[PDB]
Amino acid sequence: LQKGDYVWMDLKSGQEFDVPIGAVVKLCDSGQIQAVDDEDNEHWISPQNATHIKPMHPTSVHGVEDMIRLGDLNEAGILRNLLIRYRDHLIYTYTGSILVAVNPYQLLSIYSPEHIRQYTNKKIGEMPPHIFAIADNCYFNMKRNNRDQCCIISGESGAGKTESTKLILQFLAAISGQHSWIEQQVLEATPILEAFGNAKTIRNDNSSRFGKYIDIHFNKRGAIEGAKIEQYLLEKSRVCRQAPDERNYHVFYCMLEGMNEEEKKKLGLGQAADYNYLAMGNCITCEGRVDSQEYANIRSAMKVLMFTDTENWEISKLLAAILHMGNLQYEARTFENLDACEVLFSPSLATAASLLEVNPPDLMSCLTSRTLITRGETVSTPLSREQALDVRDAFVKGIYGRLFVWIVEKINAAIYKPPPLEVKNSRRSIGLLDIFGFENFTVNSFEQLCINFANEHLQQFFVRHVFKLEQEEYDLESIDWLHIEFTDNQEALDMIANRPMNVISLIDEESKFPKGTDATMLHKLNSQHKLNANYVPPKNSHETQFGINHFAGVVYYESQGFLEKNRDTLHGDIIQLVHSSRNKFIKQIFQADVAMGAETRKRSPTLSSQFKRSLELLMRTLGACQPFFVRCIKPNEFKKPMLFDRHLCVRQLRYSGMMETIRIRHAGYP
Amino acid sequence: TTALVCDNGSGLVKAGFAGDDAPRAVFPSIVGRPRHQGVMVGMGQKDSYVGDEAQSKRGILTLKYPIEHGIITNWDDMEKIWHHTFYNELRVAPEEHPTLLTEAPLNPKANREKMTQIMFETFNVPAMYVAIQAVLSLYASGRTTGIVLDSGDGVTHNVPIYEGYALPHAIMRLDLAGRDLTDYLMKILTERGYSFVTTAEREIVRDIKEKLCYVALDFENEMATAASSSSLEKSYELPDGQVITIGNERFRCPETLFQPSFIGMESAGIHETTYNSIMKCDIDIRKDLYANNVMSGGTTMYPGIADRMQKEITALAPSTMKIKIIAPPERKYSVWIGGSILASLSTFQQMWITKQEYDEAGPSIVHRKCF
Amino acid sequence: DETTALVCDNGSGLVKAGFAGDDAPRAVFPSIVGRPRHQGVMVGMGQKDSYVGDEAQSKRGILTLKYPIEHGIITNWDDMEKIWHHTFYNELRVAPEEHPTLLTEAPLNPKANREKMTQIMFETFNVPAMYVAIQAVLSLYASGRTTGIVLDSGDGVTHNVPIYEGYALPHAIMRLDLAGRDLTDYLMKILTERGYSFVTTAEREIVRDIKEKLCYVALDFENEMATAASSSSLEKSYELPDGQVITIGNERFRCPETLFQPSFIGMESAGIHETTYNSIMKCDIDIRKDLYANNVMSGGTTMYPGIADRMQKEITALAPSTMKIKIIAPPERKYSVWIGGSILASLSTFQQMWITKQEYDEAGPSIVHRKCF
Amino acid sequence: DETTALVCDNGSGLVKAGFAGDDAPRAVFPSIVGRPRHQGVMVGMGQKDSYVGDEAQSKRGILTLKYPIEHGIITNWDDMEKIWHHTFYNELRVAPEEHPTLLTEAPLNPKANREKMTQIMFETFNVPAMYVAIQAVLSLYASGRTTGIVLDSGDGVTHNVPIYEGYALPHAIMRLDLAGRDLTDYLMKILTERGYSFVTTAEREIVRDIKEKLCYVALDFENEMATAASSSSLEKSYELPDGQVITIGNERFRCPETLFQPSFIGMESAGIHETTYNSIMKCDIDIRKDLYANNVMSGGTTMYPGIADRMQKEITALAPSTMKIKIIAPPERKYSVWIGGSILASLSTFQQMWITKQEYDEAGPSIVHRKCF
Ligand SMILES: Nc1ncnc2c1ncn2[C@@H]1O[C@H](COP(=O)(O)OP(=O)(O)O)[C@@H](O)[C@H]1O
Ligand SMILES: Nc1ncnc2c1ncn2[C@@H]1O[C@H](COP(=O)(O)OP(=O)(O)O)[C@@H](O)[C@H]1O
Ligand SMILES: Nc1ncnc2c1ncn2[C@@H]1O[C@H](COP(=O)(O)OP(=O)(O)O)[C@@H](O)[C@H]1O
Ligand SMILES: Nc1ncnc2c1ncn2[C@@H]1O[C@H](COP(=O)(O)OP(=O)(O)O)[C@@H](O)[C@H]1O
Ligand SMILES: [Mg+2]
Ligand SMILES: [Mg+2]
Ligand SMILES: [Mg+2]
Ligand SMILES: [Mg+2]
Repeated sequence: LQKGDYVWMDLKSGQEFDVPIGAVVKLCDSGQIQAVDDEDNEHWISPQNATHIKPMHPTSVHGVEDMIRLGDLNEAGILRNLLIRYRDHLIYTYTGSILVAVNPYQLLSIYSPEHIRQYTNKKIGEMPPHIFAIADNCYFNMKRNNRDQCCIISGESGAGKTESTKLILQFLAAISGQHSWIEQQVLEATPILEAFGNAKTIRNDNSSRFGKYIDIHFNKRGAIEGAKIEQYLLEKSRVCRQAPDERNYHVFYCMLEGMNEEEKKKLGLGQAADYNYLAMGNCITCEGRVDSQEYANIRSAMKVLMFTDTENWEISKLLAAILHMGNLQYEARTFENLDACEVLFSPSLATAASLLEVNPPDLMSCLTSRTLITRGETVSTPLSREQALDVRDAFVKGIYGRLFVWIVEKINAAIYKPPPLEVKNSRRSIGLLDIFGFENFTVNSFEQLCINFANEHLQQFFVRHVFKLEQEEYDLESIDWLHIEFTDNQEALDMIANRPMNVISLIDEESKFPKGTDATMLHKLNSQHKLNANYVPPKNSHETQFGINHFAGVVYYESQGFLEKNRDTLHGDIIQLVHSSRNKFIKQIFQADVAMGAETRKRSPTLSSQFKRSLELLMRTLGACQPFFVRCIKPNEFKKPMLFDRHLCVRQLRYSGMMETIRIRHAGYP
Repeated sequence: TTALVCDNGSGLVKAGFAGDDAPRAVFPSIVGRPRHQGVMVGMGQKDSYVGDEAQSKRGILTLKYPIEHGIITNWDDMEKIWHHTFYNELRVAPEEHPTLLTEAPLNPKANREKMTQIMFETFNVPAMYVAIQAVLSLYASGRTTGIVLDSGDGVTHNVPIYEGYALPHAIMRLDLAGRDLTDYLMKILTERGYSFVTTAEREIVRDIKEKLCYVALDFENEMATAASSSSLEKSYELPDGQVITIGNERFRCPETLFQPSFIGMESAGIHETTYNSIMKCDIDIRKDLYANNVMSGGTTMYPGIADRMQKEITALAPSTMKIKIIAPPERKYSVWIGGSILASLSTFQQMWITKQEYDEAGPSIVHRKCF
Repeated sequence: DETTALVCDNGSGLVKAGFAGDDAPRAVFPSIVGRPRHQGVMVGMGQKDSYVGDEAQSKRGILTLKYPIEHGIITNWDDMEKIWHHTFYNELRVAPEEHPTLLTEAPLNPKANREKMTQIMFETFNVPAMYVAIQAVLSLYASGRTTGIVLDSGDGVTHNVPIYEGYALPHAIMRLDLAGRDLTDYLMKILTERGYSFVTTAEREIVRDIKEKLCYVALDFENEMATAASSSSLEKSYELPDGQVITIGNERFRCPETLFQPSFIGMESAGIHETTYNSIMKCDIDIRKDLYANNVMSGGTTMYPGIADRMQKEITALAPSTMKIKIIAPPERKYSVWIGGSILASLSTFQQMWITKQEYDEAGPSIVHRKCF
Repeated sequence: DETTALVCDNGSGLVKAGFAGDDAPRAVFPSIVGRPRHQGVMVGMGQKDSYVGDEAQSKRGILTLKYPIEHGIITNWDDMEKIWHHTFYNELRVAPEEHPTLLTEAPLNPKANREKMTQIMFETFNVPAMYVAIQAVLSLYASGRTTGIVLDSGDGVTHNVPIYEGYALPHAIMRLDLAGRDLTDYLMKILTERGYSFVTTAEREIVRDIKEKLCYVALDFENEMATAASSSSLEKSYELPDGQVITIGNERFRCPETLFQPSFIGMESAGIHETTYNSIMKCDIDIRKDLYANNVMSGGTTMYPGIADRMQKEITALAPSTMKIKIIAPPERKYSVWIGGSILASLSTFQQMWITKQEYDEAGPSIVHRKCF
């Protein structure tokens, strides 16, 4: 017991994300720590509640770059270490092999050509933490062991993931002698790809809805021979359905306003409130941006990437056709003791046919009918109202997905510079992956489940890499570690997608099962997974939420919304209509499909099936390359140069999975 | 390994892969053998022809159906048909793909056991399963409640189902089917002077039936109209070039479905059979059964059959009740569609009869597992 | 602090539940548990092995319905747990471990019933507190009186309890086992005369519905015989679920008549009127006038048209002419037991009469005998 | 003076007729009416539009056989008239106008059946007198007892009637619709598992003969099935009327088992043993000891080789271990109802209970309700 000490003072505040603050000791009477908790707070601590006071370790007292060697290996210590460094303009920190970057919301000067050469050929720990250091060691280890490397950037939306990708590429640009025009193209590619791949969410105005991978290929004893952009895990349910206080991808809004009125007249476009695909979110204008300015940025960036004015007009019409099909209205019909549809007449229907350059009778029949096309006959079957909405939305999502692939292909064509592969040593790639992070919103839906499922694979990949470099490596040189436990956590993944009777297939099964509803899907999940500890069944029959114990924690998903988003039904008639279309662009993007002939369309890979296969392809790519992990944290929600919100940060620390590194320290030799 | 759905019907074989819209291969279930003398030395000689080539060489062959009334009569020919389906049509190795088969509700147990044994030993499938056709018809119709009238080439049967619970005591079976309709048409064509005897001519008569026969709402009024006018008469051209004109036969041939006394059977009509099956079920169930008269099978494709069924069932049922005859336009392949859906379900993946279970229990495992 | 109590009037046929203070019960549903009796053929269909309450009367044609309570005695102690679980979690949407619960019971029942109810409440649902009360007493609370003899008739039991100024006379308590379920069975038996045949438990519900919608109590049984035999004016029609139309005549008032003439179903006991008169006579001579002036009727079986008039006629015939016979039949007498239970549970004076968890933990299941009644 | 009465036990499948005072029925023939269903080509052949009784079986191959009685209730009142005319004239050789007639009926039949029988007898055949009795009472009369519970089982209905010292307990009477006709229809459905297909109403009689000649009741059903699934000792051969030989195994004892397990044909009711136990336990406590030892079995469906041992085992397992269970199965129980009817009609004290022509003329067809039972 002394005075002026640093002591971990533990408030009993009821907030979920609360950890000890600690404060310097003041005066002498009772506890009397105060003298700012860390900002300005006062605590007249009594002797009775002096148990809230724990003396603080000197390593925790002064900020340490390597959190692994921190004295108090707890969330409070790790949260605090970020805080002194952030108040001192230090926005980088290590956790053994993981960089932690805090978005400054300000243009700091830590980045310079001097900083490039200063950090060049410097191992981790030789210098203060920097995004350059991860890039340098990734480049150095690359040629040192002749193995492809990968960098994984993930975090909360708006935490600086995209910027860190630019800076890593900037460092790898300078480590090469030539200026490498490729990077300028890669930066030019960003406005286009962000336009078609990002949308506004309740949390951030610009949120990534897919995984971005930049495969910058490196020539032998050189750099930036070529670069390939590959997209994964593209959310396609948003194109047709938008959550409240959220809006569709920025392209439709940036396109719809800020275009010449005569161009709109040819497309038939009006305002934005008319289209249900853009107005059901009930937030058209996003404060903090003037999308018309973005339209100039989008078009100018396209012009740099060899996008002729013809191509943009082809693109604009397809997006125009998407909106008009969105406003189509279906009415129920009974036919002859069956289910039939009737598309109400509207100018959108005629405009959609003109934009697609298809016969209006052909469009009507394709939207409201299906043909078996068995051997020897055709047989046409009417569709129900719910099925008609499905094929319309599936067609809309199909066009946007293929259009997105074409844009990536067009951008890739101008930057790839196909490396000469006649030599066995093709090239030593350094992948840069910009991936979403774990979110736990107030209302979690089908989109969040697939998003949370993806981080389960990434966390497992992260845990294995950390475990390998944990006592499995640094003990292995000297100290025994076989007694030390290194169990993995695959039980959550097995329940979700890696075991028979997994969660995803039960969603897929209930989608096609007769008289299938969300309530029936929940009963299937409860019946199969009630005994599993990872599954938290609803307490009542009326409750419509099921809980899954992810690595971050128990996350509750709303049953309603499923079986509607996870239905991408493309009949053969859809592809037949595209093939007969006069427009060459619509046929070009459906090129693989217009070579039809398969009745396997009953499969019609649903959004769950497509997401899994995309994730498996993604994991194989990361599996082949040695990984480097970077975590980005946004300190505060209202963009401010210097404001560190504790509750916001510690939530990101818990959901990041970084705490697993600390846990295995305690199991080993802390 | 995609599952195989093989609907071995009495008349046609519908085969394909699970998770597809329509059957991949649909060929007749016949095995033809030469019935003449081969005079040209060096010509390709085949002992048997199965399916489409058997129909193509119909002139010089004798056609036989391995399956009659749902029971596999000739197992050698049935094995030939299975081999043709597996290798020539689907071009798939049976040993790497689970196979799903269909069967009439009240077939003898020996048929099912022999099918299981043939699949596990002759073709060595990894697993197999036998399912009732009416359940698959409901699966294709996308309902969990209703009474199914499945009429094919061999048998006609009704199966009432409510919320997935079948009532076995109310299941009914009838042997009147398209084969009997074709034979009756062959018999009644002789009144006009046309004589068909050979199996090839029986196939021709089947074609004539499928092209010209229809169901009349009022049989007596249709007979009067046919007797009083030539409007109902239609012409059909035989392969050799001769043309035949038929009148009242067009609606007399399908009428035997409603009046089995024409072919000398004492059984009740299909409408009365459906009404009895509904009445055998519980009183609470009858309304949902009346509103969901699902129809399946090729024999239910005659024009006006849905209207006639609705009229008869409305006459039999109480007035307050609502009679709905659901006849999807693709009801010929509804059994196969339902089989594909069933095989695609993840819940069904635990109910396959694996090879180890067969090796341990024997062919009797199929009764314990399937239905 | 503001922990609302729960009132669960779990009868033989219907379960009435709610919160102490409300005007009407929140959840009313039949006390049945159904199990599938057919073969499940569609793979992937929702497989439930039990249906409780209203869910068991929608899928009624593929289930066997079994009442866990008969004649006010719980015979199946797992179906009753199922029903209580449904009532607490799926109907009231409340946690049983944070609400004191009030239960109701017939006057003369085996002590094992109360002991097992105590044990289940305190060991399975872990209620903070419990109380078991007589339904006939709660009927008086609902009627807003402190004096009178109450005639409670559900579908398990019919009992009479005379009370004067809050004092009950136990020696004058009568209990009969003729009730609505026996009425339904007798109607189902006598319907076979006209040709209609109902055998299954599902058809028992249809018979009960016919009884509730068409049966009435005839003031003069012989004259009503004469009118029914001489004319068809008394005949009514009812449509079965499949669309068939049935017509019933004298059965409409033959079925309820067994209340006054129990010899129809083969019982030697006297009618409800004679039972009430004997219960009144067993009491003290001074109390008899006030008991005559206040006859409270409760329960679903007392909802037949004309039952109050015939009860008054019979009791007037039995009783002395000077005494004034008044039959009190409130319009909401079907829920009077629950209303009285709510009123009792919402009293400050009652809050020290709960059986708490500590007393059960120290005394065992026998604490209810010395605490409740 | 010496006018012998007529006893006509018109069952659902067989008609047993004769005279009062005889030992056995004089005319036992199936109760069917046959009509041609084919085309008559030979001009000159005598054409009959109806065949009744044994001639309908002789001409079985070209006729449609229709039972006018189903589940004890007469449905075709012209076919029934034809059968009664044949019984009176072509089988008994007696004019019905000069002989009192005694008829039998199920205990719980519709009240219109009895009235229609009364009207037909009194206006078509002009019988001088008539009476309608209950078959279980006549079974007791034939068995020569006054105390016992009768399990009658023809092929229409199965009913239990307990009687003690000449007093019947109507509230304990149980009726159940599962008998020889349902057993035949179930055998006709389980015979298709081996390849045999009988669908014709003329082929129904072949299945009936197979059931009567090769079916027994197993003491332990599961052990019997295990034995039948391990050897060929239970298989038997039967020759069809055209020379084909059919072999049946476990179908021999799987067909009669549905009497003890009605769920085989999709019925929710309980077995005959449980029905008898419930009927016994629905009686007074003093009667049960004398009813447990007087289980009289009647009807043709109780002729299976081994039913009296299975029933005794089941009732012994259901009853307390201090009562003596005795099943009385007389060797002639197929005609017990008729023998008891003859004995009752031969009684001198019975002659005052005939429904005379004058009484019917005075009181209409409704006299039978108050004159019988
Ligand atoms: N290291 C950094 N230095 C300066 N500004 C940054 C840095 N990281 C992020 N920002 C700011 O954050 C904003 C959005 O960050 P961004 O990386 O686009 O978010 P996201 O990771 O969701 O794509 C940018 O406008 C940028 O100015
Ligand atoms: N358009 C049609 N009209 C009437 N009958 C038809 C028609 N098409 C097919 N059929 C009948 O359907 C029968 C076979 O149909 P299908 O159900 O495929 O047979 P199976 O049930 O044996 O598989 C044939 O015998 C044929 O007579
Ligand atoms: N309108 C009515 N007329 C006649 N009887 C009724 C009526 N409503 C309900 N009943 C009978 O009341 C019985 C149960 O009612 P109730 O007393 O509310 O339940 P409990 O017996 O659990 O107290 C039912 O069996 C029903 O037959
Ligand atoms: N030996 C037997 N074994 C089994 N069943 C028999 C035997 N003899 C007769 N039956 C059955 O008894 C039924 C009719 O017998 P019976 O009691 O005379 O009927 P009912 O009482 O209706 O006249 C027939 O349907 C027959 O199946
Ligand atoms: Mg971004
Ligand atoms: Mg078929
Ligand atoms: Mg009550
Ligand atoms: Mg009899």
